[PDB]
Amino acid sequence: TQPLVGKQILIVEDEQVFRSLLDSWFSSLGATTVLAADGVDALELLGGFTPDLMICDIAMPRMNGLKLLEHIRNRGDQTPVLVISATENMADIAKALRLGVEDVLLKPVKDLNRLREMVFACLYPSMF
Amino acid sequence: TQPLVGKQILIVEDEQVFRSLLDSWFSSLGATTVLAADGVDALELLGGFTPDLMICDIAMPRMNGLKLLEHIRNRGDQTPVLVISATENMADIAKALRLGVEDVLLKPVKDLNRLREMVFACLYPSMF
Ligand code: BEF
Ligand code: BEF
Ligand SMILES: [Mg+2]
Ligand SMILES: [Mg+2]
Repeated sequence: TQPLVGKQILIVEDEQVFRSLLDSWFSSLGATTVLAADGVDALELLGGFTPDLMICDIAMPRMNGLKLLEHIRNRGDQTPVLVISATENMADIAKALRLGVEDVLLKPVKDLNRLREMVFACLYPSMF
Repeated sequence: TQPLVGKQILIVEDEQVFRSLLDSWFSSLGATTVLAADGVDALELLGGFTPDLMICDIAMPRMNGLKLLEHIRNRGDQTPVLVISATENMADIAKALRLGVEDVLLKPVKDLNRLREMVFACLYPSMF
């Protein structure tokens, strides 16, 4: 019952309650998690490690997730990214898809069984 | 009511429930938190960033906190460290104090007001 053993997930999210929920879910599935409350902090961290997947919020205090994405994509980083956001802004969702994220999911998350499918697909893809 | 604004705290702890509690406490005090479920993961992360304080567990699955400490101290890292552990092993507590940790606190944590004092003292010391 641990399909994600051996996979490392970076979670970037400013609301501590949701940070805890994602940690609990992905840890229970066997992944080792790294959590960053802040986009600037996540940017610096990515300089020294290579997560298998990053789960990323959009609205965050100091630097939002779209700017985070641009910085790491501009430097050649092709880490798979799943965005989980409350945004309804279609331009901001399009910006993330242009930056090569696998999908953008809307908060609150309700089909946890679906989230599971998509995260596994992100970690063990069949095509590019 | 945010005495830790501007300070970054790394939390290394394998139990997700306690990981969440520390995140909630330190975030509410204004610190930005980075959480690692795993000691090997924390070691790699420290190669690319410089937290103001690390809060560290001892018993963790793959690599315990004492080995983590030795590795980063052996490489010249003098990040302040606070150990929060359930260990009753006096030799293991002594090992951490020999590796230069500021203190070793026993789980479960009950004087949250005291934890606050000691973390601030670690971040804003008066002497060496
Ligand atoms: F703050 Be996020 F965009 F949900
Ligand atoms: F697992 Be720890 F030493 F509390
Ligand atoms: Mg947010
Ligand atoms: Mg432990």
